[PDB]
Amino acid sequence: AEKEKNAAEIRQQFAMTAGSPIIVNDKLERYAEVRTAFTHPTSFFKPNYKGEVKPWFLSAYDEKVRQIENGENGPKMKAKNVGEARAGRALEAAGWTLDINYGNIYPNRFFMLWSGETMTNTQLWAPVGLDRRPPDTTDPVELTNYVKFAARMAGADLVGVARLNRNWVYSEAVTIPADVPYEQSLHKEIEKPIVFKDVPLPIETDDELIIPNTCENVIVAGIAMNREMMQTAPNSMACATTAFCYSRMCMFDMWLCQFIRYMGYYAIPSCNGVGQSVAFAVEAGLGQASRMGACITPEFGPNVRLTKVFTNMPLVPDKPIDFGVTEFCETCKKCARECPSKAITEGPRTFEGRSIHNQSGKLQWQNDYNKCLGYWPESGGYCGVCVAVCPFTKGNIWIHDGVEWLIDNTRFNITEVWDGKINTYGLDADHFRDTVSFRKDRVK
Amino acid sequence: AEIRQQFAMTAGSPIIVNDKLERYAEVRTAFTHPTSFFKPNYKGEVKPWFLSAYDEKVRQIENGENGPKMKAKNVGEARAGRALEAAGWTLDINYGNIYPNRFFMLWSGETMTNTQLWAPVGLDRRPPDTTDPVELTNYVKFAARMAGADLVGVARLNRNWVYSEAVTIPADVPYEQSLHKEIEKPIVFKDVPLPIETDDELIIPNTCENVIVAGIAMNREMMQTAPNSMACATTAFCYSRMCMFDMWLCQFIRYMGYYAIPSCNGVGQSVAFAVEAGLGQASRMGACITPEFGPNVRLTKVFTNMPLVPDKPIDFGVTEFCETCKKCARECPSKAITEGPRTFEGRSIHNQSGKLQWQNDYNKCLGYWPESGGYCGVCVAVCPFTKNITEVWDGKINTYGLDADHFRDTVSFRKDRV
Ligand code: SF4
Ligand code: SF4
Ligand code: SF4
Ligand code: SF4
Repeated sequence: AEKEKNAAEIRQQFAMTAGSPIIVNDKLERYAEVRTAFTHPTSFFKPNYKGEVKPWFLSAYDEKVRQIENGENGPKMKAKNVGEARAGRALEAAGWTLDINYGNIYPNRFFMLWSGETMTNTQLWAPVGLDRRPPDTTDPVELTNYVKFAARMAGADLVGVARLNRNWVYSEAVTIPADVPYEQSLHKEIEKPIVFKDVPLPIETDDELIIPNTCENVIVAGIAMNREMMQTAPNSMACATTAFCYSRMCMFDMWLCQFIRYMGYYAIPSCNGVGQSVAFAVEAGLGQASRMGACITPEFGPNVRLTKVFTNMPLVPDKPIDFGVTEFCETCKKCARECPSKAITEGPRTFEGRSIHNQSGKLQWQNDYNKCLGYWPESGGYCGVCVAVCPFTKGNIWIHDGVEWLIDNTRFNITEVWDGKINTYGLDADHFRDTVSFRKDRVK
Repeated sequence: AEIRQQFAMTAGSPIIVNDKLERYAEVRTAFTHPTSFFKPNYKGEVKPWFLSAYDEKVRQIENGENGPKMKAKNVGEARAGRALEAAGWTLDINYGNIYPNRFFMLWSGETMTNTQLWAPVGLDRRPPDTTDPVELTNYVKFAARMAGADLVGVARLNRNWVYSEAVTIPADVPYEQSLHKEIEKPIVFKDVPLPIETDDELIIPNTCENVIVAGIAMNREMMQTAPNSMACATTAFCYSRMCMFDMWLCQFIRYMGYYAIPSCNGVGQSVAFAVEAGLGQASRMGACITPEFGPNVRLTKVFTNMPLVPDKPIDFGVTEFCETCKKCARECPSKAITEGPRTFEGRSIHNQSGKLQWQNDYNKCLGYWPESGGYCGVCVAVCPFTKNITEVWDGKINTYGLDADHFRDTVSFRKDRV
């Protein structure tokens, strides 16, 4: 008979010995965040469908408006009617409610404050003194259990811990000056170094973002997207599950930072800022890096968002996992064949970046992310076709052969989504048991 | 979904009222009224109730307790429970988000960062492309589930349950002075295009036909520790879930071409709205009891002119079960819950007279909160419909505290949305 799926058993089967899995050489240096395709001047501007060059997201807005007017849910994808096209973009737009400028990247601004002191919740609770009282627990084992429990309350579907590898922290952040209001933020972005110094608490000066040398650990969360909606990529409902999960990421960061602070430690939130989430996720054991560039997890494949919190709280690092992703990506190449911009390489991994958007000096599949971003104005969304077609995004990829777990090699419209299955936060009760957690799962 | 169809009743508010019913001023609640707001701490110092409760939390942590006369495993465990409680409230203002059109509860989306970022698309300025209440009901309920509701229902807006006057603050008062500068402000209905606040009035349009009610499920293991700290923590986390639900859903409704008023614990009486929208039935303890969660579920609501199909009220025997049960009343640590029958006359200023209900003494309830250092919840914990702290911390958990053993019960297809 079919063995009842056991996600915890799967993770124990593929656990590695300690050690960062990312292979590097001497040319590796920390990466300036301005180099990402979203921010770099070489890629930030894209033509709209009339050929006008604009910031990428404004050209993409022009295409969303055109599609609604034409009763479309995506590029050359007719909707049931104009009302349905409108509803998908209303859902997408609303999903972003708790996110600043598509990613919350500015450190120590808006939702991403590096201290809790000014938050309305901290002020309300100040008479209890939780953020001022020294820690009552310093045992990393108990702290790992407490913080992971808090993380699940805070909306993480996956959580892991790693020692902080500074190679993946941006050398300089993209941010705005402290006196600039929101309405001018996109006009006034600047660079600001992220440095490590012998200081007691995370602190920002006029010149630097200063992370203390005691900032030992990073906690990485996986926030699961909805499979039915992502499978509509590159159309509007894939944009909506993306958007809602960015607001879930924000809530997670603030909730968890506040818990850590109220435990007597400091905590730095980040969402899409501060450093490279995929690298942290691999080092924390959530999954393995893939050909498309994303972290593939056993539970969700790549159909999961990442965020992370940095802290001096003593914790037990998790072990990395190797469930064969590298070898499957070597022979699969489905994302590369289906990518509408041919951004994903069909070749082998190298240490040499394809362009300024890649960090050289680490062995990885080198993709052209300017080509990726170029398809977003064309399609009026955030694509996601690579995630949608990845075999690991399918549910029930795992089978048991009587001895051990293995991957099933055989695996290698929008009206119906609106009328079909949904549940709280887009989670799927057919698979939600996979992320149940007991103390045995949280700390060893 | 089969159970809910089996117990659907014919249309009509199931709350029985008489000719004495008047709308209720929010300042009368035990949290805000001057006769109940102040309570002594354990040293005998009279303070605002929540500050006296803070003193008890501090005392408990120092003494290694998770609750009144409940020893923790150690001081570290005691500290962790209160840290989790305090963190849970991150997205909530002054225990409930009650001030309308302040902080997270804005009545227009125009000034929000998300609306400003999306302004070039014009979704909030474009007339609706859908006016069909059937299609709108399916769209908005799908959105409500994305926004974190475990249950969602629609009712026509009964103004009897809208507060006659809200508790709020002046618009330009900063957060740090909010608690000391609370004021009362009328909520009125007028022929105006959009919800609007003047110096004198909170104005809801006469076109505000409907209320969308969400149920936000709490964690059963944690609530079972009532009145101790982990019950407080699931309470707190769900208040922040409520706030995010209201903002997400209001934005979706605005981007569909309609207006939307968030509320959380403000604007009107959630239990009455939830009963009229079919989420559950009112109970002896005073809560809406649902089939899926019993009373172990939080409520929020959004008011809108979006055309919608109202849901049917449900009757699965709660009234007859409460008539003979009395378990919450016997376990209540403050004897706040009556063992008598339902009447139309409130016991004190804190109750709204003129509706048939079990009349409870809610100042007695609030008095227990500084003594126990929490938000109690024993009545919810012991209710048959709802079915140590080290074991909770070491035990089962899942995303947002939801339980995969029961999560299938809230799956939704179009069939059950409209
Ligand atoms: S589609 Fe295939 S090659 Fe691409 S990430 Fe998924 S498994 Fe790897
Ligand atoms: S998001 Fe789309 S364009 Fe970008 S890499 Fe994936 S498939 Fe290609
Ligand atoms: S404990 Fe008994 S009387 Fe009280 S609300 Fe629950 S069922 Fe009704
Ligand atoms: S919360 Fe506690 S004190 Fe209040 S009515 Fe319920 S059992 Fe009684």
